[PDB]
Amino acid sequence: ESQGIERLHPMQFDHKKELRKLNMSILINFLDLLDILIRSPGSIKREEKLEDLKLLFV
Amino acid sequence: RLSTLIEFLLHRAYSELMVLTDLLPRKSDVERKIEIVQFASRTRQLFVRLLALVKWANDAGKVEKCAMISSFLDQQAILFVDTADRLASLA
Amino acid sequence: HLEEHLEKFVENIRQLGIIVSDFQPSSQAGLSQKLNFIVTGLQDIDKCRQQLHDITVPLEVFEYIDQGRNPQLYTKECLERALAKNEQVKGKIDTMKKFKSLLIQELSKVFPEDMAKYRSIR
Repeated sequence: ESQGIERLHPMQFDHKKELRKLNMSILINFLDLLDILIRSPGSIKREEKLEDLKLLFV
Repeated sequence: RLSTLIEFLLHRAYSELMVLTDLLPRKSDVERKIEIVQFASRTRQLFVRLLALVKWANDAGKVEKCAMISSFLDQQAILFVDTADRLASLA
Repeated sequence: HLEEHLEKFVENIRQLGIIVSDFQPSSQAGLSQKLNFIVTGLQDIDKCRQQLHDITVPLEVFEYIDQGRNPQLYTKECLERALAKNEQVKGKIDTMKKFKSLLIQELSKVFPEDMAKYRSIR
């Protein structure tokens, strides 16, 4: 998690820590989707956040 | 665009005037009736075209505004559908 | 406002010539042809004036013109589409709000760190 991609998950790799990281990523993705739908679709941070969350889960 | 129809109408009017003015001494009653029916049809078509032109000129800027609004709504709907499909495929 | 008055006068003259020539016209019926040519020229001038702005004329405009009706039906359809789009946007916003509320509840019931972050840090 600390090499190859952005470092988000710590060295603990706990089940609760992974669940909290996934929840934070889902909240960020929801905020980005709401901002894109409300203001303008010129924001593509939602797909990047989803890919980062998928990589962290993997 | 408009040039094609303008030229067609000009050619039709020229042919009609040449047929009605040069050979006027060789026209029958049925020919006169057919010419009157053609003139009435042309007048109805011209009235419809004038009504359409008036409806387009009285709402020329409004037509552009409505087209822009419809395009923006369609783009927003397409972006929403694409985002939903991407989320469904990722989840 | 001289083009519309002239167009109306030409239309009235053409109607009067058609109503007067309902009998057997032996003379040269040039008045009807002149009125039709004047009306066509006025329509062409109005079309050129409307196209001088160089707007993006789509294929639907020509189709609705050839259909034989006015653009008022298209305006009503666009208004209905705008109302439906507003309703769909409201429904999507309500669904997003419900999803956000459910996510916040799941966070509060799972990990209070993310809830505290979203409530005070953000």
